[PDB]
Amino acid sequence: MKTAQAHRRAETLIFSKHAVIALRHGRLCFMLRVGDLRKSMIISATIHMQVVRKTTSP
Amino acid sequence: RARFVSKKGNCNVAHKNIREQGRFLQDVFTTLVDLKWPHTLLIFTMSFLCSWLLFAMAWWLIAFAHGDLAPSEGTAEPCVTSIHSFSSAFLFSIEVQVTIGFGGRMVTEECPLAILILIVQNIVGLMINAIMLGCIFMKTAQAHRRAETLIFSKHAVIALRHGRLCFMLRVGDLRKSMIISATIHMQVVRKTTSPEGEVVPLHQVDIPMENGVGGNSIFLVAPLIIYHVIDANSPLYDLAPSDLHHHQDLEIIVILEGVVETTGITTQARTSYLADEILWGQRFVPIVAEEDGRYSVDYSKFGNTIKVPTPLCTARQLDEDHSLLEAL
Amino acid sequence: RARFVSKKGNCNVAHKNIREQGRFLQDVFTTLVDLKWPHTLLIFTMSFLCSWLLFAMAWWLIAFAHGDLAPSEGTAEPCVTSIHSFSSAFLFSIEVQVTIGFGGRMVTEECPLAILILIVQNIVGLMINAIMLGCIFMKTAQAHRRAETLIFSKHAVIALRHGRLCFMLRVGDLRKSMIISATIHMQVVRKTTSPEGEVVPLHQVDIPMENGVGGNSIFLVAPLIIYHVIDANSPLYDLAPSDLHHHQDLEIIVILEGVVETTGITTQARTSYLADEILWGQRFVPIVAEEDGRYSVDYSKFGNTIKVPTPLCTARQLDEDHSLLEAL
Amino acid sequence: EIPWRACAKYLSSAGILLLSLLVFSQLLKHMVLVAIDYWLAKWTDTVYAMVFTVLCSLGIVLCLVTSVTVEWTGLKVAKRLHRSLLNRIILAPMRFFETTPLGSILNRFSSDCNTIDQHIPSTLECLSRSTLLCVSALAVISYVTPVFLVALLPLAIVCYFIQKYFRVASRDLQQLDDTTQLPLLSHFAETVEGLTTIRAFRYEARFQQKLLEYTDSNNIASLFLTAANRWLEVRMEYIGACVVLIAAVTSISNSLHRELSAGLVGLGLTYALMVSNYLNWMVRNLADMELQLGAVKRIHGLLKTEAESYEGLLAPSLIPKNWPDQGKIQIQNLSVRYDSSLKPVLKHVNALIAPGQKIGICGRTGSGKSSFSLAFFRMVDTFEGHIIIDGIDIAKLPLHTLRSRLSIILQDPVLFSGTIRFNLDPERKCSDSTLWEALEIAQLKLVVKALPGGLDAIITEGGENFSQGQRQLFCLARAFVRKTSIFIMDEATASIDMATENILQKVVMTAFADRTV
Amino acid sequence: PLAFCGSENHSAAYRVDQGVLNNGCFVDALNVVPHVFLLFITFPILFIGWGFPGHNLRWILTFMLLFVLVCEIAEGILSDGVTESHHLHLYMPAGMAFMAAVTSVVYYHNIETSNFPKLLIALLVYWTLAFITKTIKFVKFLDHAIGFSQLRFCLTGLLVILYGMLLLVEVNVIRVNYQRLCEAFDAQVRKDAIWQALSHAFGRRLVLSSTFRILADLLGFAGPLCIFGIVDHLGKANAYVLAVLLFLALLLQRTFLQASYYVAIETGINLRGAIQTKIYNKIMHLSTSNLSMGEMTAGQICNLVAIDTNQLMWFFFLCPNLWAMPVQIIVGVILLYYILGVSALIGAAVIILLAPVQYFVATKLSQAQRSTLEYSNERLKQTNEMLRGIKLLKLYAWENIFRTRVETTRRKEMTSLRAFAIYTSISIFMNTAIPIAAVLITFVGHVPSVAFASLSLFHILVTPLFLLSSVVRSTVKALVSVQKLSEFLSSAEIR
Ligand SMILES: Nc1ncnc2c1ncn2[C@@H]1O[C@H](COP(=O)(O)OP(=O)(O)OP(=O)(O)O)[C@@H](O)[C@H]1O
Ligand SMILES: Nc1ncnc2c1ncn2[C@@H]1O[C@H](COP(=O)(O)OP(=O)(O)OP(=O)(O)O)[C@@H](O)[C@H]1O
Ligand SMILES: Nc1ncnc2c1ncn2[C@@H]1O[C@H](COP(=O)(O)OP(=O)(O)O)[C@@H](O)[C@H]1O
Ligand SMILES: [Mg+2]
Repeated sequence: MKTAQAHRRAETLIFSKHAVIALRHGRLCFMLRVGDLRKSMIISATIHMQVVRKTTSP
Repeated sequence: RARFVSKKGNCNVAHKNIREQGRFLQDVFTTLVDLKWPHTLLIFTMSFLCSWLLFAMAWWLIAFAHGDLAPSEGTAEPCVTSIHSFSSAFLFSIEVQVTIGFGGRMVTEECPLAILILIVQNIVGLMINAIMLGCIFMKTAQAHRRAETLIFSKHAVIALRHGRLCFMLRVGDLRKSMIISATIHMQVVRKTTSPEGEVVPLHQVDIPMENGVGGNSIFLVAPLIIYHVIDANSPLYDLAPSDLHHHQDLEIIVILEGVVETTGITTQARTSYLADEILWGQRFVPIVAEEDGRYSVDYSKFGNTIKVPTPLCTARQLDEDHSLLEAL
Repeated sequence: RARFVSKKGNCNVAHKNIREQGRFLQDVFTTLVDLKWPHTLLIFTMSFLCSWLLFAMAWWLIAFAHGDLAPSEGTAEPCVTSIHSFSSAFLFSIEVQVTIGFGGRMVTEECPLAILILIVQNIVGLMINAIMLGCIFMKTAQAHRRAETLIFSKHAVIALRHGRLCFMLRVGDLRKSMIISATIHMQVVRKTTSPEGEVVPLHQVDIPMENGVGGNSIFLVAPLIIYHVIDANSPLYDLAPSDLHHHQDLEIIVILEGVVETTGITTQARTSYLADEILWGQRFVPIVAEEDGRYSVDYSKFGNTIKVPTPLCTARQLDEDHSLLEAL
Repeated sequence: EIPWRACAKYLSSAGILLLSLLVFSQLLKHMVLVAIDYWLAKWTDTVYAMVFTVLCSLGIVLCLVTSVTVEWTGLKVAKRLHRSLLNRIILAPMRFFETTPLGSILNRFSSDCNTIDQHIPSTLECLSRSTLLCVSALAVISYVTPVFLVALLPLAIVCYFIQKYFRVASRDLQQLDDTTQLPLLSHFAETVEGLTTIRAFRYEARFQQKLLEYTDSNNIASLFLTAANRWLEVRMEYIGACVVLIAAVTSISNSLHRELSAGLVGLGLTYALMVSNYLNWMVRNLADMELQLGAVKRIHGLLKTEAESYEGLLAPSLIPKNWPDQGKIQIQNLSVRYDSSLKPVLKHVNALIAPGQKIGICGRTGSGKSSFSLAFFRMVDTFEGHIIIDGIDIAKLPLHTLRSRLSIILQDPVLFSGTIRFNLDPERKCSDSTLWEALEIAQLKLVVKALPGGLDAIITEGGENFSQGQRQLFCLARAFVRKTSIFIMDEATASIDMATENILQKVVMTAFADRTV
Repeated sequence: PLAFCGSENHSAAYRVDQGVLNNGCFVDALNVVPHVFLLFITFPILFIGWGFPGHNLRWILTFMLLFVLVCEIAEGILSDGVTESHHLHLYMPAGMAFMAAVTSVVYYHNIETSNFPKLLIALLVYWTLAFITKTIKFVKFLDHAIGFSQLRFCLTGLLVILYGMLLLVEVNVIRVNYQRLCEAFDAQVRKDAIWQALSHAFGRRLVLSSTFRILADLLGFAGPLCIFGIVDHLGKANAYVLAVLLFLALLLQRTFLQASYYVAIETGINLRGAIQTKIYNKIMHLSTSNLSMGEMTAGQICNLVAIDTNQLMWFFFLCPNLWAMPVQIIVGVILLYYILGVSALIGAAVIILLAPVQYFVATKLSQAQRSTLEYSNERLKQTNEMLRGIKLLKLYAWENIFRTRVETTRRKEMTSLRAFAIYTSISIFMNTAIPIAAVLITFVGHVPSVAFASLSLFHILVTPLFLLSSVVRSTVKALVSVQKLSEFLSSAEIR
C-alpha cells in the first residue's frame, strides 16, 4: 500500500504563481496557467474554480 | 508538420526547460514497475544475485576474520559451521536469505557480529522480497494494452444528417470485454488569435459530440459512429471543402476514457485527425449486419467509406442558403 | 431474431474479421486470472508440479553426470549430498523451491553447475510464486457476481403520470450492501434511416431518464421504478400500442453503472426490452410496505404488474388530442 | 457437449435411484468378475473353493439385478418421453402445426420414440458392458505388467484422435444418409396419395425411374457409410492386436526372467485378447448410441413447445351453466392477424348482432372472412378490438369452454377413422334418437338405411369411404348434435348440389329458429 | 528396483564415468530431458485455454514420427526380455518423446490456428534440443556401441533426420434394378412365402459370408491353444515365436471377419433395394377400392417400406453369425474334450440345456412382439389421423377426448412392451450368467494352465452369445416383418 502510491503526482501538477484578467471576445475574463510536468497523461482531468469570501446575506 | 497527437495516441510534445526535478527514488521505482518484462525480470534476478553476493562476501570475510578458514584445530568453534571457501559462504547466503537453510551450514553463538549479519541479511531479504512482490504485482495486474484494443477510423468524414452538416468518425472495441463508463471528448486544436490581439499557439476548444442527452456517455459494443452536429456555436461552423488539406492549421483530437471491466483502472485512448485525414462528403459503409440469430460485425472495411453528394460550402453558408430558400 | 442484449446482459454480437491480434502473453495472463476456481487451482498445481519435475530432472541428471549415483567410493564428494534416485532428486527439488530444505539433501561446493542450478531454481521459484500470488489475489479480490445481484423486471410498462405518457421498469438490489454513484443509461436501439439516405443498422440513441435534476444519479436501496417521460424529443414519441410485438424492430437497453461499496471497482449490469416484453397500460404493483418500524420489501411479485386503462394512441396523438381539448 | 447433454437428458428423464442402481451394479459386477478370476489365477500356485463359489454367486446375482435395472429404466424412460411428448405437442397452438410440416412432427411419434423404446435399451447394455469390460481388462493388463503403461498412454491418444476423425466424418455422412432417405419416403407418400392421377396420366415409368434413382442414391450413401465403418474398424482392430502382442510378450519376458507366476501371465494375455475382441464393439456401440441419443435430443428439442394459454382470466363459477342465451354478439374494432409478422388481415370492424335465427356474410375470396370466423375461437391474434358475447369479453374465458360452447362448420371436411357413433359421439352421452335426428335433418338417414351396419359402418382414413359431399354432410351432422344457441358455417355449401342445398337450408332454418346461425 | 539401467553390482558400475557420453545410459537419459521440458512447459499454457508453410508437410512428418515412436517403444519393451531388472532406460525415453510430440501437435493447432502466432519459439527450442540429443546418441552410437540390433541404428538415424525436417519446418514458418430383376425372376420361378425365392436367388452370398465367418471364428477359437502352449512352455526360445504366431492369427482372424461382415452388409443393402423396388411396383399395380374400404392405409404402407425394410436390412446383417455360431459351439466341445477337458466337462451340459431355453425365449418374445406391433400400428394410425386435421380437434375442443383415447392404446402397447422387456432381460441375464456357471461347475468338478485356458476359451465362447442375445430379437422382428410383406403382396391388382 505504501510503494504502490505516487503521492507526488499532486506535486508534478503546477499552476502559475499569478493570475491575470484580460479581454477576450470583448468580455472580461479571469485567467491562469496550469501544466503537467510528467510525460504521463492524466485521466478525466476536471477543474473546479471556487471563490471564497466573507459574504453577508441580504 | 508537428502533429499534436499521433494516430496511435502519442503526444509529439517537447517539454523543454523543466526547472525542478529529482523528488525521490520512488519515481525510478515506478519506472521499474512500468517496463518491459524481460528487462524487469533481469532487474529482479540481478537484485537477488547482488544481495546474495554482498552478504556472501560478508560471511566469507567474517569467517576468514575469525581465523576459521586456516586452522581447523577442532577445539575452536566457528562463527558459522562448515564453510571453507567463498563458495561455501555463498551457498550459506543463499540458504539464509532464501530461507532454505539446509543445516550443514549453521550459525553458532561464538560470533556476535555473525548474529548481527544474520539479522541484517534477514531484514534485507524480507524487504527486498516485499519490494519484488509489490513490483511484480503492480506490473502484472496491469492491462497496459487495453488502450491498444480501442481503435478509431484512419479517416473522418463530414456529411448531412437531419439536414444539418455533421462531422463523423468510427470507433470500435476489439476485445469481447465491456468498457465501463465510456466517455468521449472531441477537442479542436488550432492557433487562434483573440479579437483583442493575443494569440494562442495550440489553443483547444472542446467540440461537444452529439448524443440523445448531450452528455458524453457512450456504450461501446458494436463499433459506432461518433459524430458532432456542426451548429453555429461549433468552431468548425466556418469550415469548407478545399480548405482542408495537409497544409491547413487544424486538428481534431478524440479522447476515449473508460474504466476497464475487470480492473478498476481507467484506460484512455487518443487519436487525431488533421485537415488531410478528414474526408468530405462520405459516409462509413455499415459493417453491422444481421446473422443467424446474431449481429455479425465485419471489422474488415472498418473505416471503409463511400462518397455521397453533398453541398460544397460552409455550414454558415448552408444556413444562409437554407434560410434564403425557406424565407418564401 | 438476434436480440442485441440478452436479459442477463450478454451481448449477442459477432465480431468477425479482426485483423490485428496477438499482443503478448499477458492477455492469457488475464485469461488465467479471469477463470473458474477449480481450473485455476488446477493450473496453479500443475505449475508447481511442472516446476518441481523440471528442476528435479535437472538435479538428477547433474548428479548422474557427476558420476555420483554409481560409485559410492567415499573419497568423492557429490554435487548434492545424499541423492540416490530421481525420487531423491525430486524430493530435493521440492525442499529447495518450496524453501523447506530439511538438510539431509544439501548442496556441496564441488559442482559450480550445481550452484548455478540452485540460483536458477531459486529465481524461478520466487518469480512463479509471485505470479501465483498476484493471480490468486486479483482473482479472489473480485466480486464478479455483483453484476448478478442487480436485477431488473422481466417486463417494462408504459402508463400515464402527470398527464404525460411515461415508459417504466423496475430495478432492485438484492445484497444489503450499498452501490456507490449509481448511474442509469437508457438507450433505444433500432435500424434508422437518415433523412438524407444513409441507414444505420444498430443505431443507438440515449433516451434520457426522468429525475428531479435530469441527471442520471439514482440511490438504489429499495427496488424503484426507472421511468422516462416521453417528450416530443424522445425517439419513442411516435410509438403506439399494437405496434409493439415480437416482430417489431425496436429495443431498449438499460445500463446500470456503479462503484461497489467495499471495493473501488465499478460494476455494470445490462438488460434489454424489445417490443414484446414492453407491456402497455400497466403499472407495477407496489412491493414496498410499512412494517413494525421498518419497510418490508416483498421481492416476490417483484415485476408483477397490473392493467390500468390508458389511451391507445401515440404520445404524438396524445399531445394533439390534448391541445384539441384544451384549445377551447 | 452433444453426447454429454443428450445422455444426461435421457437419464434425467428417468429417476436417480435408477442411475444409482445402474452405475453401481455395473461397477460391482464387472470389477468382481475381474477380481474373481484374478483370485483364480492366485488359486493356481479348501475354504478358498467355498469362497470362490460364493463370489460366483455374487457375480450371477449382480448380473441379474443389472439386467432388471436396464430393462426397467428403458421402460420408464420410454413411457415418460412418449407421454410428455404427446401431452406437450398436443398443447401447441395452431401456429406450430400450420407452420411446421405435419410429416416432421409425425416422424417423432412414429420412428423416434420407436427407435428409443426398442433400440436404446439394447445398445445401452451392449456398450455398457463393452466399455466396462474393456476398461477392466485394461486396468488388469496394466497391473500384471507395470511396463504396459508406457505403451497404453500412447494407445489411448491414437485411439482418441482417429475415432474423433471418424466421428467428424460420420456426422456429415449421416446427415447425407438422412438427406438421401427423406426423398424416398416422401416419394412413397406422394405416390400412395396420388396413385389415381398417376394411373390416369400413365406416367408410371417416369416415377419408377425416379424411385430407382432415389434408391440407387441411398444405396450409394449407405455404401459410403459401410466403407467408412470398415476403415475405422480395421484400424482399431489392428490397434487391439498390437496391444495384445505388446502385453503378451511383455508378460512372457517378465515372468520367465523375473518370475511372478504363470497364472498372471495367462491373465495378461487373456485380457489382451479380450480388449482386442471388445474394443471395436465398444466403439461401434458408442457410434450407435450416439445416433440414438441424437434422436433423443431431437425429441427433447421438439418438446420445447409453445404454450397454449388455456387458463382463462375468469371464474368458472361466475359463468352460468346454460350460459349462451339467445345470443347477442357485439364485435368492435376487431383487428386481427395470424402471427406478429403478418398484416392485420381484418381490421376496424364493428357489428351489433341481436338474435334472429340467422345472419349472412358474403364477398369474394381473400376477403378474410374465414378469418372472421376464426375470431370466435381466438385462433387469430385479434390484437385490437374485441368481441362481446351477451355479457362478457372473449379474452378472459378458458379456451376449453370458449371452444366447447360454440359450434363451427369448416370448409374442408375432416373426419375420423371409426364408426359413425364415434364420429358423432366422442363422448358416449347422446341418445341415438338424437343421432338419427341429426342425420335426417342433414339428409343422411335415408343414406344410412341403405347402409348395412346403421350408424355402424366404418369411415376409413379421414373419410375415404364416401363423396366429398357426404363428408361435408357428416361434418354438418356432428356439428348439429350440439345444443348451442349460436354457431357459424364457413362456406359449408361448396360441395352441395342445389337441390340438397335448398332442402338442407329450409330444414336447418326451420329446425333452428331459436339458434343464431 | 525401478532402476534406470541398474541390474547388479556390475551395473552399480553401469553409471561410473570414464567419459559421460561413453555411458550409454547418460546420453539415453539426456534424450529424455527436452521431452519433459516441452511437456511440463506447455501443460499450463494449454490448460489455460482447455480449462502456413508445409502445414500438411508438418502433418505428414508428425505421422511418420508417431509411427517410428511406436516402433521404438516396441523395440525397447522387447529389449528387456533377457535381463531381470527391468532397466527401463530402453523405452521410457521413447514413450516420453511420444507424449511430447502429441502434446506438440495439440499445442500448435490450439495456439496458432486459434489464438496467435509468434509464440512457437517454444516448439522451436524443443525441436532444436531433441535434434541435438538424438544426434549425440547417433554419433556415440556409431563407434562405441556394438549396434547388434541394427534396427536401433536405423531408427536412431531416422529420428535424427526427422527432427531435422521438423526444425526446418519450424524455422520456415518462423520466417513468416439389377437385384430387383433377379428378385422378380426368382419370385416367378418359385411361384411357377417370399423366403423361397429370396434364398433361391440370393443365398450364395449369405452362405459365402457365413463361410468366411465360420473360418474366422474357428481361427480365432484357435487361440487358447496358443495360451495353453505359452503357459506350459513357460512352466519349465519358443514362447516368442508362439506369441508372434498368436498375433498373426489375430490379424488373419479379423481380416476375415471384416470380409464376412462387409459381404453380409452388401447383401443386406442389395436386398433392401430390391424389396423397395418390388414394393413400389406393387403399389403401381395396386387398387384403390382396397386402400379405401378394406384394409390398408397410406400411413402403414409407408411405415412398412421404412421399418420393414430397415428390419430386413439389419437382420440380413446379423444372420451369418446365426449360421456360423453352431460350428463355433461344436468345435468348442470338441476342443475341450481334446485339451485339458479330456474328460469330465459336465459344465457344457448347461450350454446344451441353454439352446432350448433360448428358443423358448424366442417364441415367447414373438408372442409378445405380435401384440406389441399390432398395438404399435394402432397407436400409429391414431396419432396419424389425430395430427392430419388438428384444427377440428382444437375448434370442436375434443383435445382431451382424443388424447385419452390415444393414451389407452399407448397403455396397452406399453403393457405389451413391458412383457417384451421382461423377456429380453431374461434373455440377457441367462446369456451373461451361464458362462460363469459353466466355469464354476467345470472348475469345482475337479475336486495350472488347464483351468485358465478353459477360462479364456469360455470367454471366447461367451462372446458370440452376447450378440446372439439381440440376434434372436432381430430374428423375431424380421419374422413378423416378412409376415406383413406376404400379407401386403396379396392384394388386388387393377388390370
Ligand atoms: N521551468 C519550470 N520547471 C518546473 N517547474 C516550474 C518551472 N517554472 C515554474 N515552475 C513551477 O510553477 C510554479 C509557479 O511558477 P512561477 O510563475 O512562480 O514561475 P517563475 O517563478 O516565474 O519561474 P520562471 O521565471 O522560470 O517562469 C512554481 O512553484 C514552480 O515550481
Ligand atoms: N479488421 C480489423 N482488425 C483489427 N484492427 C483493425 C481492423 N481494421 C482496422 N483496425 C485498426 O483501426 C485502425 C484504423 O484502421 P484503418 O481505417 O486504417 O483500416 P483500413 O486501412 O480501412 O483497413 P481495412 O481496409 O482492412 O479495414 C488501424 O490502425 C487498425 O489497427
Ligand atoms: N394460416 C394462415 N397463415 C397466414 N395467412 C393466412 C392463413 N390463413 C389465411 N391467411 C390469409 O388470410 C386471407 C384470407 O383469409 P380467410 O378468411 O381464411 O380466407 P377467405 O377470405 O377466402 O375466407 C388470405 O389472403 C391469406 O393470405
Ligand atoms: Mg377463408
